[PDB]
Amino acid sequence: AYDLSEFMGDIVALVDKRWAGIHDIEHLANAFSLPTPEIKVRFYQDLKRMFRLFPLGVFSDEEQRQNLLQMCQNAIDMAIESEEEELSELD
Amino acid sequence: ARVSDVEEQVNQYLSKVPEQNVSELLSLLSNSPNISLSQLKAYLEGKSEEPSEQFKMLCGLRDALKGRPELAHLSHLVEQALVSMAEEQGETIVLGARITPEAYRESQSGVNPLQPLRDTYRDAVMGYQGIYAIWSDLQKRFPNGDIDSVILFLQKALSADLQSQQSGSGREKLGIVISDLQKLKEFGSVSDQVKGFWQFFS
Repeated sequence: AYDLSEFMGDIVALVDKRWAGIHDIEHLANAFSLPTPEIKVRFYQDLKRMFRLFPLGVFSDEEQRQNLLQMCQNAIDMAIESEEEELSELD
Repeated sequence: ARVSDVEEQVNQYLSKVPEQNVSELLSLLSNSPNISLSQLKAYLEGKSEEPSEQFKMLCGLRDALKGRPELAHLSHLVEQALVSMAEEQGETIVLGARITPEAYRESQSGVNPLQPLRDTYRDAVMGYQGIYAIWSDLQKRFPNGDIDSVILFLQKALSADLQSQQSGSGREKLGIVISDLQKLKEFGSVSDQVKGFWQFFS
């Protein structure tokens, strides 16, 4: 059970973090328990896009806004690589 | 002694909401003189959740017992109770008395109840834990209420606090709650986008 008010609370806490990092973003995704690597890549693309359209008011600093959007970007890159690794071997 | 102190602050605030079970508890207590302090305290907890109200009734009982010394003692307990509350709960009591008038008004509309209002103010002043904690507590307390109106209620109340406060850390800590509540208001503005995302991926 991942309530809407819970996810909004995770976002509030994420945007409140000074110098968030890549795991703080993956934490958000795990709460959704996404069943597939390509859906996870989508998640991070659509997340970054969402955060990037947020008004400047909700963030602490333009620097923390940029940091947060850079970590999203690193998360998308991580998710892509991970998608590739799963497809890199036949088994 | 410390009891007079807290009592002084309580009535200054709580005369504005004139709202006498003191009789009903007289007779209930007169019958069965064989009570512990922990029974008395639990009884009052049952009568009201709010510490300032429990405190208040005890001051009422201490008084109505001015005329009923019929070896009606274990009124000794009433003063033991009062001292426990003043020493252990003074600040909680005073904060609850202070916010009662405002909380009562806000509770009027049916939608935001009195006690979660009181509690919310009190926790913001006495053990604030950050913006995530206060958000989570708002949601837990007001799941069918108007959380926007709660935030407003809190901003008004904390801003008044700030007018009479001015020393240092109390003042800083009030400011931080206030800024956090300002941010929760900013975030409201993005609630439909967040829902859109949440709905796709959940």
